[PDB]
Amino acid sequence: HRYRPGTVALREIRRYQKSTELLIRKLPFQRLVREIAQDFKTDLRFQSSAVMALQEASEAYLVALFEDTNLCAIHAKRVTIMPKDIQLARRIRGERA
Amino acid sequence: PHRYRPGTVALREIRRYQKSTELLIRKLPFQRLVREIAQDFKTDLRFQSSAVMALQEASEAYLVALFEDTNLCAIHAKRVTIMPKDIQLARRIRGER
Amino acid sequence: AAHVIAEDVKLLQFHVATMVDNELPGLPRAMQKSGRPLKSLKQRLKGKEG
Amino acid sequence: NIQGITKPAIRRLARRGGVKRISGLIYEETRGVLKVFLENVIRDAVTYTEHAKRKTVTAMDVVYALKRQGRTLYGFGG
Amino acid sequence: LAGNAARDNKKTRIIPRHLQLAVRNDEELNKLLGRVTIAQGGVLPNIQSVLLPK
DNA sequence: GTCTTGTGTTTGGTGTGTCTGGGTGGTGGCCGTTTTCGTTGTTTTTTTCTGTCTCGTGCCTGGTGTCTTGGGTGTTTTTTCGAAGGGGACAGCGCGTACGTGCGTTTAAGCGGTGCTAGAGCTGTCTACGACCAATTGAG
DNA sequence: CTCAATTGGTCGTAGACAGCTCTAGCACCGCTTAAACGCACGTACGCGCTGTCCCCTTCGAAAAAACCGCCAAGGGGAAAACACCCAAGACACCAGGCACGAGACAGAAAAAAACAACGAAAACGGCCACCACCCAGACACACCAAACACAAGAC
Repeated sequence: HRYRPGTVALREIRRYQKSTELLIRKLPFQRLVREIAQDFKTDLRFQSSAVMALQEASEAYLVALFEDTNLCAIHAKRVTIMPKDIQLARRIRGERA
Repeated sequence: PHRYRPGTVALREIRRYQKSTELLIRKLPFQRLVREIAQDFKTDLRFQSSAVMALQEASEAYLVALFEDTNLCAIHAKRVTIMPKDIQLARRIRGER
Repeated sequence: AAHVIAEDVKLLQFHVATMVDNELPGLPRAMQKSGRPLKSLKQRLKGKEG
Repeated sequence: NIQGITKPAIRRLARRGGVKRISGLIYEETRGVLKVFLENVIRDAVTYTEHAKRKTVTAMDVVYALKRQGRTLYGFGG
Repeated sequence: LAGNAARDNKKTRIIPRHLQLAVRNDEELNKLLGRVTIAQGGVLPNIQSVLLPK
């Protein structure tokens, strides 16, 4: 049969809040990191542990941002989070000016 | 007779107070409140008038910032202004309790 | 007036189509305003007695 | 590179974030915000690395950058 | 920045108004001082366009 | 199908270690010239005041438009769409009573004038204390 | 296995700490009136919704085509109403500027208090010797990093 759209979503939320491993693929993140750092300094090296620490901080930051954004959407009474939600979120956090 | 339409005066007021910088709370009420709260922590504390005024400046600027965030929460579906749900939201986005 | 020109061309489209097919689906059948529907060029040759 | 943060990866994160329904526009927004984030963090980390005269960015450099940013991370030494 | 704000306020003495205006008008000073509260600074004049009459 | 996985291994860059030693900053005394604070004079800000600007509410003159109307000639089988299911985003417009503008009354905030006092902070005396040290031990 | 933890002791001074006052923060009255309250009122924007828009689908709905031959002879009606004026006009609803209510504020005088200038005390800031240990640099290891390659697999 067909699962009514949105019924697997909650299941996935339940899984991914149960799970705790990192959710971005390790090498692609690492390469994005090396790229960004190259812009600041050439011939840089990273400890693997340092890259994993960056990924941890980045993911946990993003998770908290998504949480806040979701709350904004709910305040919009929207199930669907939107860029305007992220903007409002960060704005209230005072990240973006 | 004469009557400004709704919010005409309110806008004029906002313009006014954003032009000015005085304390918006009446001082002596605030001072009494501070004394009351402190009494809950410790009896027989003397407050430098300057220390009071400092607490007042902080409280006012903090609440004004909070109102700013709250009014930013108004934004969706061209909804207008602020309700306690908005306050609660903004505070939680800040991570305040 | 770009407003009205749209309606003018819509009505021209109605007349020209009804010249060659009176029996459009949904569109009002062109008529001699006293009742009788207009025999379009399709109808001149459409079926039996074409 | 940036698109290496795949749509499924961002979905997975937002699901961990409890997001039920996602506008596709969220993916590029997430990439932009994550880029800004990394930018700041890495800039601080390299600035420690530069001060240490190192070429290797260490885990401690990242920790100290996050400690500055108000993002204190436990797991790699304090 | 604060002296320029004072000048355009047509005042010779920089007062906390002007310090706050300067600090918030420059985005970079605002980032350096984003958590700071300035006594008697008030706010930048800013009304959300939603609020303005059409 | 994809080119990430992450194990497996390669090899050498560079990080960190240890060793040397003299450049450096700290310590100390000493001088001195700078800084702070107290007093006096003034110029800029603020207050009360006049007044005129100005923009809002909406009054007012009367204009741009309109729509009434006297007179009327003529204005059963086959295809394929494109529905519906399954769900949100949003939202136009209705409803309605919340809270804005007002006003009249009541309050007590503010001024400020005056009294009091206690403990903030200063200064002076003593030594409990933490730093340094040599000699000692075993916990990580 | 070893050097960071440990001890008894001295030093000398941090700060206990006790006194001392007089700062300024406590109460207090009391008159003024800005602001608070409260009430009326209403209109606008917080509530509501189902209109509908989006992804994917089939599939059943409208569409639309077809449905003796031909042949005879009635007896209707073809509106013409009323569209759409033409046209002339008085009629709104529309300008828009009148006009000044009420506020804002601009310009002025005046008061005053902020703050500029002058003089005084003193401790901080600088000069010098001199100290030594810190940190630079050198020389070295080695390991952890990049890198290559493959597996299986996340997309």
